[PDB]
Amino acid sequence: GMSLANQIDQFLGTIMQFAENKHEILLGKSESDVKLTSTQEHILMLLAEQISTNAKIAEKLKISPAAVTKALKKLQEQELIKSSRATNDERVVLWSLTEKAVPVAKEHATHHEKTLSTYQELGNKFTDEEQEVISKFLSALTEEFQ
Amino acid sequence: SLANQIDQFLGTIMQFAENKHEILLGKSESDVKLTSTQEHILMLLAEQISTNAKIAEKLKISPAAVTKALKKLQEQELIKSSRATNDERVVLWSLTEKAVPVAKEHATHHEKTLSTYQELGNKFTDEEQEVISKFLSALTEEFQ
DNA sequence: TGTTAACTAGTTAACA
DNA sequence: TGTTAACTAGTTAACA
Ligand SMILES: [Zn+2]
Ligand SMILES: [Zn+2]
Repeated sequence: GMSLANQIDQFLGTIMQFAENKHEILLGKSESDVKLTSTQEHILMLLAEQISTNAKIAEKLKISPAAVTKALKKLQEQELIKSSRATNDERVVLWSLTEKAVPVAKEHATHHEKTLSTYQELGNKFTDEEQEVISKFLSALTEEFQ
Repeated sequence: SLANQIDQFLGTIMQFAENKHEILLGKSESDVKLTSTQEHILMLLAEQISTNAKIAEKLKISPAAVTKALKKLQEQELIKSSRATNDERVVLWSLTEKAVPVAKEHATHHEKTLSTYQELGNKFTDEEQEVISKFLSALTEEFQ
């Protein structure tokens, strides 16, 4: 049962489980003590980079604006982000981090890198020629999900 | 580079996934619409008469998720109860007739999705096929 | 074991 | 655009 097709399926199935019911894949658990949802972390990492609106965050994360609304209303209660109002001739509602939020931001940021580093640890382990064969595979499959 | 592509791959999936727990290419063709998880159950019962706690072991979900799914399935009259010959307390679920097509279908969708998986693997040569298939293996270790 | 209830993190739709 | 309300398919925990 070592078939290639079955080898793929079993590895899609394997990742579904590992992810549990979250929507992102990282290695190890969060440095902060079981603080927020991954999606709530990731949003804070985005806000550190650049402050934004509901619809922007929705697109970055490929989730609905209702989902973003709820995430933000939570992040707010944890006094982790502030709104801006539409007060001035601005009319835009902009959400930025709070002092309390930058530590966790860096926590999540780095946590994404470690995971990448590991992939990178897994990466160079093949020969350069072997690598570009992978890259052509990934690309073929990813297209099957489009 | 490369890792970025992996990641990107993983992330492409999380999206194709949504709330579903497995991954199938193309829309379900079932004459009746159920959650994939509901369909997969009917496929399961077609192999072996089974209890809640086993369906829950096979789907890796919780028994509460199973109770719910099973009540909805029962709501459309696709399954039926029966007790174990060993212990009469023990409740075993099996397909009604109206269910055999559907279970067939959801088996077919796994198949037609494996077919699609094969079409793609074949476009690489066996030289390239086992270098990749031991890449998958090398990756599944971070996940165990 | 498996049912409930209370909860979660997302969905669609309607609507200022 | 983005909040809210009604929904959904899972979760954990208590306990019938
Ligand atoms: Zn993230
Ligand atoms: Zn299935």
